[PDB]
Amino acid sequence: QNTVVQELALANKQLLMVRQAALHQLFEKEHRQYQQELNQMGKAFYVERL
Amino acid sequence: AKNLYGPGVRMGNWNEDVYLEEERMRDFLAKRDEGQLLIQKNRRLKENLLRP
Amino acid sequence: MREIVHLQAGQCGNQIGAKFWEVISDEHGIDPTGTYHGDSDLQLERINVYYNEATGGKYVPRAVLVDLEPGTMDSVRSGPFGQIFRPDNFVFGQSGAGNNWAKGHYTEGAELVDSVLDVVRKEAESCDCLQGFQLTHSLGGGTGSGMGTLLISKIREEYPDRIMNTFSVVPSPKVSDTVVEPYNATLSVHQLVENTDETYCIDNEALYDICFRTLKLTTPTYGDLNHLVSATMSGVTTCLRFPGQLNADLRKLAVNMVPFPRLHFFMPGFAPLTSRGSQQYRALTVPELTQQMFDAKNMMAACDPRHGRYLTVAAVFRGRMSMKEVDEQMLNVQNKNSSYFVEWIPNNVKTAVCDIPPRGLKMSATFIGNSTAIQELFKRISEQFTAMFRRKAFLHWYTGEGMDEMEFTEAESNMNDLGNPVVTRGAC
Amino acid sequence: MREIVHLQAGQCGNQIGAKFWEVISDEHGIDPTGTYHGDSDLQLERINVYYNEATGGKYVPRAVLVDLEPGTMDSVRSGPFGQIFRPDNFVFGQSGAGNNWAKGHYTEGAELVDSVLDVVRKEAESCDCLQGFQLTHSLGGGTGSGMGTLLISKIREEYPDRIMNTFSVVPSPKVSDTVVEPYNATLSVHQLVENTDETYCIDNEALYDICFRTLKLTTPTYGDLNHLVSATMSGVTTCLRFPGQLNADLRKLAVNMVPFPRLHFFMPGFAPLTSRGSQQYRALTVPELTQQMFDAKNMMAACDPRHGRYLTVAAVFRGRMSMKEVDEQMLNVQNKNSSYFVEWIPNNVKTAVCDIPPRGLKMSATFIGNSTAIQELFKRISEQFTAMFRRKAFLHWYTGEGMDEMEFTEAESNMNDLGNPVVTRGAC
Amino acid sequence: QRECISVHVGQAGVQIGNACWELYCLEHGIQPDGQMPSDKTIGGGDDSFNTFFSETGAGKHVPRAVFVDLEPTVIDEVRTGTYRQLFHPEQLITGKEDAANNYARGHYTIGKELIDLVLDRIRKLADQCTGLQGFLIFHSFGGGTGSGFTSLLMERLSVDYGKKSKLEFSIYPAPQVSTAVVEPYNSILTTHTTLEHSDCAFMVDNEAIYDICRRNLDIERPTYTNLNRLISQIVSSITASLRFDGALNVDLTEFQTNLVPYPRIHFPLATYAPVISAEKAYHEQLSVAEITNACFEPANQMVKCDPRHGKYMACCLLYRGDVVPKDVNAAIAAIKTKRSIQFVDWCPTGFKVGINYQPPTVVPGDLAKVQRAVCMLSNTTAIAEAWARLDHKFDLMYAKRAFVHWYVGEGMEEGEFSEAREDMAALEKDYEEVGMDSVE
Amino acid sequence: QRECISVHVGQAGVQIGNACWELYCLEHGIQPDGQMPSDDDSFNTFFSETGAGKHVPRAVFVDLEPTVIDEVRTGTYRQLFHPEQLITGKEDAANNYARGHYTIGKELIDLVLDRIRKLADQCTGLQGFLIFHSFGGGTGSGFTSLLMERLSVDYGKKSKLEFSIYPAPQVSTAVVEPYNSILTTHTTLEHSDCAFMVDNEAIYDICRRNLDIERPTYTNLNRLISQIVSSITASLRFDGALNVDLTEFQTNLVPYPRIHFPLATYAPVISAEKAYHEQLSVAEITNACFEPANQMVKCDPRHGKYMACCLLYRGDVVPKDVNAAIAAIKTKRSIQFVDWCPTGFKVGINYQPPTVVPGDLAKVQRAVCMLSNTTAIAEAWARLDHKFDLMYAKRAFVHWYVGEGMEEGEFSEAREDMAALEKDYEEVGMDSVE
Amino acid sequence: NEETISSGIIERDTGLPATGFGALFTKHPPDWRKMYTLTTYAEEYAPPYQYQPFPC
Ligand SMILES: Nc1nc2c(ncn2[C@@H]2O[C@H](COP(=O)(O)OP(=O)(O)OP(=O)(O)O)[C@@H](O)[C@H]2O)c(=O)[nH]1
Ligand SMILES: Nc1nc2c(ncn2[C@@H]2O[C@H](COP(=O)(O)OP(=O)(O)OP(=O)(O)O)[C@@H](O)[C@H]2O)c(=O)[nH]1
Ligand SMILES: Nc1nc2c(ncn2[C@@H]2O[C@H](COP(=O)(O)OP(=O)(O)O)[C@@H](O)[C@H]2O)c(=O)[nH]1
Ligand SMILES: Nc1nc2c(ncn2[C@@H]2O[C@H](COP(=O)(O)OP(=O)(O)O)[C@@H](O)[C@H]2O)c(=O)[nH]1
Repeated sequence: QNTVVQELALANKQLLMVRQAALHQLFEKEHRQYQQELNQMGKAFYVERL
Repeated sequence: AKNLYGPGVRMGNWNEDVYLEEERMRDFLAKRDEGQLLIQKNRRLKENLLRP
Repeated sequence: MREIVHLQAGQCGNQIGAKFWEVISDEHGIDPTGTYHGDSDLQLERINVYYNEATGGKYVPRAVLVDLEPGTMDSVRSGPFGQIFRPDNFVFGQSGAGNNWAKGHYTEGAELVDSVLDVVRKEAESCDCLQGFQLTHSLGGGTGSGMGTLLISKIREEYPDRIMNTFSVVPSPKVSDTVVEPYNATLSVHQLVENTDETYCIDNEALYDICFRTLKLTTPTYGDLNHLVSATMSGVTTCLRFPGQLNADLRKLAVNMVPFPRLHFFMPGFAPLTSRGSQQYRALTVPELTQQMFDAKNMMAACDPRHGRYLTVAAVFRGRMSMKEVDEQMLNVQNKNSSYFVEWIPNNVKTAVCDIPPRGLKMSATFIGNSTAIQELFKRISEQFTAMFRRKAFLHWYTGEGMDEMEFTEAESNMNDLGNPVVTRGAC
Repeated sequence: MREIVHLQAGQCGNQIGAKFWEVISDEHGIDPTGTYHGDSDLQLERINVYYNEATGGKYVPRAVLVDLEPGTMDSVRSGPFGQIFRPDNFVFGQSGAGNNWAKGHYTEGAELVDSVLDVVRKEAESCDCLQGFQLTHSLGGGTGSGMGTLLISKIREEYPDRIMNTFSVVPSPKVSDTVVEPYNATLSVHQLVENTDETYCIDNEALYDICFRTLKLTTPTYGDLNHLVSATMSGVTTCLRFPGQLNADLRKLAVNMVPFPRLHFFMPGFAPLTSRGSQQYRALTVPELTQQMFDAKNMMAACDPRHGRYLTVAAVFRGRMSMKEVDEQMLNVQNKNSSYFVEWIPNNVKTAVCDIPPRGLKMSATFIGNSTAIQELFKRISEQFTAMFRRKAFLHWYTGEGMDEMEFTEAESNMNDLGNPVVTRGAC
Repeated sequence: QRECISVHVGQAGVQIGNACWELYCLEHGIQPDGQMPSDKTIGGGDDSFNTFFSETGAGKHVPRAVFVDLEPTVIDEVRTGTYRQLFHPEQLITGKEDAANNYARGHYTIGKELIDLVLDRIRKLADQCTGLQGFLIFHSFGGGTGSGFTSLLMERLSVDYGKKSKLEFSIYPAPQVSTAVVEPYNSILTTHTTLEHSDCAFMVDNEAIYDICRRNLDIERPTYTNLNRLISQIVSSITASLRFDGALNVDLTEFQTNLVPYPRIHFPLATYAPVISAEKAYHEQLSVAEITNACFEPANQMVKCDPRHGKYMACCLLYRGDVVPKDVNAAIAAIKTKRSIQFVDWCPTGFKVGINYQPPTVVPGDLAKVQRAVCMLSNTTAIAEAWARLDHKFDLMYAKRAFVHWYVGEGMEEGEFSEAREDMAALEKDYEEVGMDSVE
Repeated sequence: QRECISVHVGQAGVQIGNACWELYCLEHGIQPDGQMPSDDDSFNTFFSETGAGKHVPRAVFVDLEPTVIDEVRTGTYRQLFHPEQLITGKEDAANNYARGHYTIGKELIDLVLDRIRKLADQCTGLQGFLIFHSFGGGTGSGFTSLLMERLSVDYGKKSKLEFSIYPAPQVSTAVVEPYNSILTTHTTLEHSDCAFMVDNEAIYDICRRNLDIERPTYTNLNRLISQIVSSITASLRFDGALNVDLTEFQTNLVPYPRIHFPLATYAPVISAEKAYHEQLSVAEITNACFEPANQMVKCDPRHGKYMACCLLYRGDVVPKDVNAAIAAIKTKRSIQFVDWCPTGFKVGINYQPPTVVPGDLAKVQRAVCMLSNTTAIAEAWARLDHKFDLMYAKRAFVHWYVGEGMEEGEFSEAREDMAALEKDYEEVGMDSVE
Repeated sequence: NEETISSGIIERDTGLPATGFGALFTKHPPDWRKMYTLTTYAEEYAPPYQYQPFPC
């Protein structure tokens, strides 16, 4: 049971990394398409010294 | 003595600690791939004898 | 690795360092309970500089607290970030302070220095490469002056190879909070000349003219005023806590910043500063940061730079920025204010930058200044000392406490013999 | 077909044996339930060296788990490779050694050695040509110190033509894990010298040196510390189980490793050892294997061989390779370090090549060395013995069990008659 | 399998044992009624609880001790409190007449009505005892019961059980503080007759634990419960390596072999590490080196004797919890390097190491929850100062026959007073003989 | 075979080498993991090979302080570098020659020398040491001077080239930087076979003007330095017409044995969307190096005489075009030579175009690295001489140096050596009259 | 927990490559327990010319 608990910890960390990678990809793609549609509308995001 | 530093803390023998954690995760994922790891290992009996 | 031990003496030192520990805990990610809750892995990069650990990832600050009055101890303990400190580091004593340098130095103040040095000794032996000690104290008054300078002396005797930072608040010209502030200030700076490696003179009036002329606040209290002190204490020790191009720690600052060993009294500064209404109409950039350093309305020591030539100027930036900007900006400052910068030290400016700026800010910077302008502060303290000394006033409670006549004249002579170089190098 | 019975006593012996059976079950392909799950027939070809065959494909070790106090042998059964040993070779008793050589050699240990002999003899005819026996034990302490040497003696007179290898944990310079280690290990050595054919001194602080500044571990556990012992004791007996060119057995090793019958005290080393962070960057080749092997850094005994001349040296290499690299590296190290090698014995390194690497590695090498530097061990234990024997302390426990002063005297005399010859061969 | 019998004598011994078996029950998971809620736990599988608690068909975990006292109301407190159902009715032996703080009444006159019943009980507990490792004797050198009934008990147990191990955990008379006037009589006349019959006797004091609770546990107004609950921690660090598993398995017979160099000198000095008070323990490191140095700091000893005024003759360290041997090595090397731990010249190997993998369990009380601990027992020459001072007390009290009549009219002859005094003279002679360095 | 070992001392050297290995991994085709993506012999020169296919570098990242090595070994290149030569101290040298050379020099000189020996074991031909540091900070002065003493003792027969950051004559970022520069140049004059001086003012001006980067930072600066490195040590990387090893540099660049300070310049430093609008011809790449604006230290080349200059052409360059460009250059009356060196050019041709890192510079078909040992570097030395004279006239900052291990006379020894070097420069620059 | 490991999906589109430089982890260097179990005799005493395998 001790090494099973260690194994649950490792599986938690593995799904943490893969979920973080997918979430980062999704947030980047969402930001890109939001900027695209705002440029279609006539506005844009403000980036520090853009 | 010293201050007995923990994980993530970059003070001490942390480089070998983080390589050891990479090795532990690395062996755990090898066990994921070859399917002998303990997270299933009943889980074809554990629920297949427990089916209502 | 490298560590700093934070000593705090006196009520003023205790409050200033408690607010300092609040600022450092907010910057690093340690909650009031002590458990690390940050957002980036790089906040825990160099957590050993201010925090020792415990069991379970609980980071206790490496701070030694001392005073003669066990009420400021309860105030710090009952503060918001109060239950984070070591309870054995709360070195109190059931006695009186009575803002008396004799009573804090030669007597009941020195009756506790053995336990204080025991705590400091264990905190220094529980390290590998200690860089030094920073003590927060009040130059005028007792405890922080009285036991403070004695503590500087014993720590300097035990460890002669570490940097002594002393963040001290000097007495103000307009107002005084204690009538024996000139006495305590002279008897404290007499020890501070030949002991500590770098001081930080933080005057209250110059600390607060910031709160008018830039911050435009109406009723700021000391909880607001010590935050600028905490911002500068965080900004000085930032390249040894966070990564960045062209790093600079305390001892590199000291060697680049102290030309002669007695001339180590600095004026501090923190300058991404503007009022709440003027925040949105500001053009936050490295040139305006440099200008807000070098304008004489932002610094925390009541000493005019146009009253004396600058010997050395250190500038430790925080935030992602370009290097040609800051190099050309401090060169342009040197060229524009050519007469107010010395000629015998070409490039009298030490520059440093660091990657991550403080939270809630995009670029910040701390300012360290050694000029001949500190002669005004020391000379005013000397004039007020010779005013109170030629009639032997407020002195019987030094002599009855155990202090003699002749080293009052030694302290005043050391004051004048420290005023002598800081006026000879004004005219080379 | 040649066979080794692995009989071991004591807490140290049982834990080292548990790690050894884990290591050799790994190398031979037996999972903890006792079934053979391998990939090549080379594992099963010589499975009858450590593993007896039963019905159902169950391979049971030829192990004799022995202890006076059944606390840690029971944990060996509870260990990972626990359900593989015979229940019938779990010989034990209801008493305690009490780290006493007297209460391992002249009391209930002698009442239990008859049952141990019954087990070992019963295993001995399940053989065709048994090569010999391996005892792993701790000289400093009890159980294996007295009753282990009683087993050594009585097994030596019952079978005199079989090779005995004893991997002995000698006492250590800086810390002793028992205060009667000087008595226990000296009285064990006195029985070791006219008995055993191949002793291997294993020091826990030498293991500390290897695991701290070669392997670079932060929490070196006894699992890894006995795993190195398991690695070297699997590496000495390699060609007995796997094919190759220039195969070597244990008697093959002894005749090529001992000058004289009493001078059989070795000091081992297993050395493809690399830190976990530098494993990918390691460039495993014969010259760097020989450098790591002949460095006075990876030795399992706490004696620097730069203070004494090697008498003979063996290198048991394993792996598919061109072996002139081994030959030229032996000749190169012999020519480079000639002051550390005796001149009256020429060409004093044996090369022993096997074809199968350890499971996980690629090319390995096990060192055996009969060094003059083993004299420091015996001189240190002589000082330790005579210091606590001159005042006759910690000794009534010894005399109450049935021995007297003259046996201490004879043990000391025999262990200084160990001191004389290795010194006169180190000084010609 | 590997089980030892506890014996507790007197008020002091019996409520050593009350807190001791509270801690034993909450270490092995055993409920106050006598059962266990569920197995499949590291504390209560079989091999750990078999050491103290026996079994029964109806799940009853009956103790292996004897709670003997010559007077009631303390045994009655035990069988009236929350542990009424746990202890067996004959397992708690009570008399009907207090020993009156007299060694003569403890040994010579009212001992014979109870020694046969006590030996019958101990014979029974030894009959259901497969491998008897020894007897743990808990008593004081003070009052009459612990002074005299123990003095008779070691004699009878040596007559019938001569080869067995006997580990005393003795309450020694404190340097200054005391609870009686005839403690100088009782301690001397008890030690004189138990010196030849006790195998090893760790002496723990009261004023030293007073200072320990005052200084480290941050409690200015504590009682006997806080006093000897720490002794329960001591015994739970002594006799635990045979209960659980660990790196080094130290045995009960190993303590007497490693701490007793000579037949009469069998008097170690006990101390404990983490003694911190649960609002102070989590702002410190509590590393292996620090908890090792805490034992050897000259203020954490649990008997008021200064190790600087003497030389160590043996030291055993019992490490407990998530402790690593390779920090153990560094800590012991560091404590050997510095001068103020001055060992004698006839044991450069003067350390024993015993490591247990079970973290210490906190009782509901004042000690902190820690994952590391060490109990250190040192046999040293520094106890000779306390013994000579006790002899000074005895000589000042005996020079004009104070309280002699109570002892002599009870059944004891007068010559035992002179015989115990010269026994103590020989004891301090042996202490000063083992002191100086070898010159031959 | 034709390998070189790089030693990176101080933070300047560490991040310059970070940019260098960033360039080298994509130049030779190695992913930052260290594994070649596969589908020759070139890989040998800076990368050793270990087993499975991984190509570790022949560098030693040595720094007296942490966090700079730590950025590397926790960054995107943590798997390429072997952790044993990533050698860190525990205490910053703090801008002191004394603290970089005496007090904490002996806690790490044994480790760094042991790792130089360990890297030199698995090498057949030691062509030289490439050593990356500054004349600024205490580590980058003191530890490289100690390394010069020890490497001259242990490897005296091999070449050693230093690629040093020169202190900026206008801005600079320290107050004791002239002290450290003059002291380490004194102590490394006799041990440096050839020193290449690159200056932050000049790289700033180049980035502002030719790369039109108005706010450059130190990654761009070290990248532009890394282009110089990869251009100079490329003929023993790849094959070409006239391949030059470091031995031709240690035969051709130095007429007089203590004058070993050439200045090295680049060409196509143009800015990505800018050079569609001229040819980038061989005339361009030869003329732009001799223009007085791409000079990588702030010395005026018209105020000096070029003694020897090596052009290292890289890419699709026909040697006819370089010969035509040399004929065009040698009729200039503003590029003045000495009279004792009639042939003053060393040409080298390499057949591979420079590879581009994702960033500022653009990949072009022609590039050069120009090495001229002009006499105009005497003005650069004289500026720091003037600075040291004013700082030493009243013992400024002398106690930090003296109380940690200096004797007072080393400042005078450095002044005497620099005065002698100025005399040697004007003596080698004066025209023949006999 | 124990009952949710099959629920936790691991094969999503990370965007990072499967194996190579970036990835999240490596798969072959973890555990290459399988030896080089191939002797000198078997390696270089192989059948020189390939032959049909083969009595009564
Ligand atoms: N933890 C703890 N320690 C005790 C307690 N009672 C006594 N002690 C110690 O024990 C010593 C005396 O107790 P005893 O020797 O048992 O008293 P007694 O044997 O019953 O003697 P009398 O009843 O007076 O005949 C005192 O000096 C205390 O130091 C207790 O109740 N709890
Ligand atoms: N390209 C590049 N140049 C740098 C960098 N850091 C510093 N420099 C140059 O080096 C000078 C001072 O830094 P260094 O000499 O490297 O300081 P150091 O070698 O780390 O020695 P210490 O200051 O004691 O730590 C500056 O004037 C810069 O011109 C860098 O990160 N990249
Ligand atoms: N910046 C700052 N200054 C303070 C604070 N509290 C007190 N001071 C200053 O401390 C000076 C007096 O301190 P002092 O009497 O010496 O404190 P003592 O050492 O405990 O006696 C006053 O002049 C105040 O200006 C604070 O919270 N922040
Ligand atoms: N290498 C190794 N040594 C051990 C281990 N366990 C114990 N030892 C050594 O064994 C010695 C004590 O063992 P001992 O008390 O004699 O056990 P016993 O034989 O059962 O009495 C100590 O000095 C340890 O160094 C282990 O697991 N591995």
